[PDB]
Amino acid sequence: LTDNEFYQHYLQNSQHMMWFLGAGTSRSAGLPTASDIIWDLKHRYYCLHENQDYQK
Amino acid sequence: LSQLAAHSTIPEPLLLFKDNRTDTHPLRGLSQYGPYSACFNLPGQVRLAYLAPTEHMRKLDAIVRELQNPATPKEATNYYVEYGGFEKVFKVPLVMPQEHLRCLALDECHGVAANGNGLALADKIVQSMSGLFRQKHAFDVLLVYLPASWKKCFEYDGFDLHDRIKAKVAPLNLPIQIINDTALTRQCRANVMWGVSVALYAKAGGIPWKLADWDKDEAYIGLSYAIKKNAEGQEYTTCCSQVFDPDGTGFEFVAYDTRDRKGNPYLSYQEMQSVLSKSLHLYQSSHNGRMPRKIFIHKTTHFTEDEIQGAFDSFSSSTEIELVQIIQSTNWYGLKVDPASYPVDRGLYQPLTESECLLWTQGSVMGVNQQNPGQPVFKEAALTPLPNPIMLRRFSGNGGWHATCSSILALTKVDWNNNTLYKKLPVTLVYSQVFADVVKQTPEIVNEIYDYRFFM
Amino acid sequence: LSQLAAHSTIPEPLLLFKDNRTDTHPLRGLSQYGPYSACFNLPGQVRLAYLAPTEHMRKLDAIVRELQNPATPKEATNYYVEYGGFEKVFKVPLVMPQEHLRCLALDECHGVAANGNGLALADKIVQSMSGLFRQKHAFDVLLVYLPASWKKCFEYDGFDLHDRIKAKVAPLNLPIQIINDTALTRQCRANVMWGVSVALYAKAGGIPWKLADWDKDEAYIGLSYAIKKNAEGQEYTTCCSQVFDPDGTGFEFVAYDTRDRKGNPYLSYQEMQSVLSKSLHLYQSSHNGRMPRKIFIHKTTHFTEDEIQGAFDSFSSSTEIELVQIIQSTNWYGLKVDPASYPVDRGLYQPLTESECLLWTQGSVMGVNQQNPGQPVFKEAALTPLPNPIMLRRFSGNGGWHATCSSILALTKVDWNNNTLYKKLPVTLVYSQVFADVVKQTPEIVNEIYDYRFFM
RNA sequence: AUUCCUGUUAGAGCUGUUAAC
DNA sequence: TAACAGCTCTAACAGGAATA
Ligand SMILES: [Mg+2]
Ligand SMILES: [Mg+2]
Repeated sequence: LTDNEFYQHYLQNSQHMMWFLGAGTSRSAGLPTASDIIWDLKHRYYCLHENQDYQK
Repeated sequence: LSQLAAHSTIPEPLLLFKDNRTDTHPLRGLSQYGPYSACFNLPGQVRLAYLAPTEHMRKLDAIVRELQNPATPKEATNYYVEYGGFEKVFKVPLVMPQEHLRCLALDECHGVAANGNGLALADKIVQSMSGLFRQKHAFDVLLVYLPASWKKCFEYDGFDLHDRIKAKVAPLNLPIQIINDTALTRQCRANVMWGVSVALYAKAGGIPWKLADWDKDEAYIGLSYAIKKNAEGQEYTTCCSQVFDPDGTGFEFVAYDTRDRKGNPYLSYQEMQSVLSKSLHLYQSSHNGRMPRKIFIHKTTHFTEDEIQGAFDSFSSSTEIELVQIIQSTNWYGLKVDPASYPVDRGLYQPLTESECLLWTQGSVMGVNQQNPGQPVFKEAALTPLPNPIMLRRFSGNGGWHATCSSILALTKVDWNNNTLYKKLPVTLVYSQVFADVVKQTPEIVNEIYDYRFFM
Repeated sequence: LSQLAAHSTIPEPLLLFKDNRTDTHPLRGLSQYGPYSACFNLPGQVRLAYLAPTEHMRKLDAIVRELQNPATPKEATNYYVEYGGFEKVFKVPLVMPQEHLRCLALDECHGVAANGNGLALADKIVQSMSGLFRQKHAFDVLLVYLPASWKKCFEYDGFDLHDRIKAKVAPLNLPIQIINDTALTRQCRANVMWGVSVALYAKAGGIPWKLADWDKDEAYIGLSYAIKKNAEGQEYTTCCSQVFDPDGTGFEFVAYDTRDRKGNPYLSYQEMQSVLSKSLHLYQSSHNGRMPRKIFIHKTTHFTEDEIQGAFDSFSSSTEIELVQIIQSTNWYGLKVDPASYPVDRGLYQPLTESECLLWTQGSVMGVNQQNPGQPVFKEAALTPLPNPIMLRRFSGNGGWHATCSSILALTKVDWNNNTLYKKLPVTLVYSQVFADVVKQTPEIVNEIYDYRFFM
């Protein structure tokens, strides 16, 4: 289904429409994504066991 | 009580190639993707010249000619990949030298071969190559050939022929890749061809490979020494090396003397503070002037109390100094059990005590072997059955075995002069040793710092 | 109805110099005090290198000697100041290269130039740099000379040799000061000593001068584009430059292609959000995470609705955004009356409409006249008899024409590459345009960001 | 390309306003 | 999507030097 037909399809009937936003949209809101959270966790843990400066 | 601290196996470091296509195995990555400097087109075409006695001239042509043809390995086939020639593998043409560039060793050298005078032979060879001083732009790498008949002056007490030749030629700024009968004396052609091809490409100015995802803000210093057997006492020649990565894409590798007389290999406060300040200025010059956040120092012997303070007083507070001593001779050795059919994994480091760890720089590596895919490869299986673990003694690092262990493991893979998978020591240590030999042979080098491409 | 809103002349911005002294005349202050960055030792000494054909190297050494010795201004003596000698004025020795720090271009470059192939000529010039690359630590700045015989490849359609060379040597970290026969001829031959000398100091170290009265909490952004004429259509390559004064003393000036193909110079909402994100992330990295409080986005063309929405949504509410558009060609032009002999004082801004203002980046400047002190000076007197103002069409702001106008005026004076007193456009726009030309010539540069000293 | 921007010759890019398709 | 109007920009050249 081409995007334009979907837009017409929605515009045609947007009164009755549930939305199901996943974690992808929050990606732009500036919130760290799943991968960003994973990398923050590794970095947070890696610096503590191996004593390294966090902000360096 | 038979329980030790949990060992951690550092993964095999990756090497950077053309188009930043990473690979652990250097030669295979060179075949598949090509040299690191190919994207910059830095060497362009490679132009090389000869300097040998005419009675062996043809030999040089032959090997150079055979540099331009494919070769299939017969020895160490479990590791070495099929050679494709300089034009194909390095994406760079190999230029046949013209008669103007080609030189002949002056006749009196042969005569002094009978005299057994190493200094005279080296000076005569330099004067033979003096015909190439003016035509420095025409050629990039010189191929000096020393015949087996000169073996009497090859090595003797207090003198090293290759060392003296390179010490004489380095201030003139023209690389040589000395070729002896050995290179044309072995059996596996692909091994020597990989060696000479990589050596020539790196000596021209290109970078065959670089450490993948290497931090540009860390400088890895390495200090080594050499013995000169003086008539009255002993002489210790200490020289340093740096393998930092500048803000650009290429990476640097420069050694220099630590200097008037030393009877012990331990740098005092003044000398160590001076060599580290020179290293700091060297690093600043490349990175526009930015401080190195952390500096790693690999010494073959332990750091003195004054020497540690000398290392500290040379840098600011932001710099993190991890003084490390590398020990090659240890009573420990490891056996891998699951009894593994192959030796203990390379990079497996075992923290023995506070500020003392065992690193297995030597060992089996996964996925590198070509024949029988999916099996470990032991590079030194010829020399011995086991891999001997080196030992790190920490002196200054605040914390973390991973930083030093991974840094050293990755550093043992960027020796272009080496045509095998890795080394026993980081390139800092081996190049500091090589330059220590060079300086010990020739005292009139202490003033200037030199790149790795000259002495490799 | 002929009485417009009262204007106010923003005074000449002060420039931070040696020992934090301020002087609105750049060259006079440099002679009197010295470079701002000379307070610390970022450049230890300006070591140079030469790359030219063997025939024209004498021009390079002659011009270097001319830089060494003082010179007197012959043309435009109204503004220029007598050269005091590089060592005296920049307080740093200028080191002439030795034999090995002085390379020779391949003779194949002449053949390529005769063939009229710009790409291969640039590649050959870059490949000639290997002799210096073996000694990259030795020198700081490389003076590449191009003989007039290569004019056929200097500039033609779909190509520019200067941009290609800059983009090829930018990832190799070596600054390059290209010299055309223009430093040979060039009668006011103390011009050369200041333009070339200030460029050499900036490329070896940095910050010849810094703008004073600069809030550390403002990051200034300038977007500019260029056109690559495709066979079928066109490609609009737009890139963004950023200036800011960080917590450290080193004022920062970077650029980075925001970008695949674009058909119009108006960035899409996703592209602006990504470019703006990269910008404030760079600021945060240079400000230990502190959020910028004022953001100025100067664009040569009007912001669409998408661009303004992207600006609004990329930042938080605490950081007010000053979206301003700069119009170069305008119908309006003014004449000062008390009628004055010299045109209107530089920096006068005249609010025409609630969103559109005239800014006189060109005009008479007070207090920088060498002869007959007190007389006004018009920088573009030779080019134009009257100053053509620019139009600032504010697309987003809370209040205050003075806040943006003074920032633009101060940003028009920190172009170290500019020999003259000021620039018609802020340094953000000019550097974004220069980098846009570079990226248009070499599309494979979008990965990295670069400091000003590489491309100025 | 030490610089500066003054003009010339062209084309695009946006807006529009119509006619459509 | 095809013209047409304006506003503004860059892309190639050429080009002379700070109130005389
Ligand atoms: Mg070798
Ligand atoms: Mg320049």
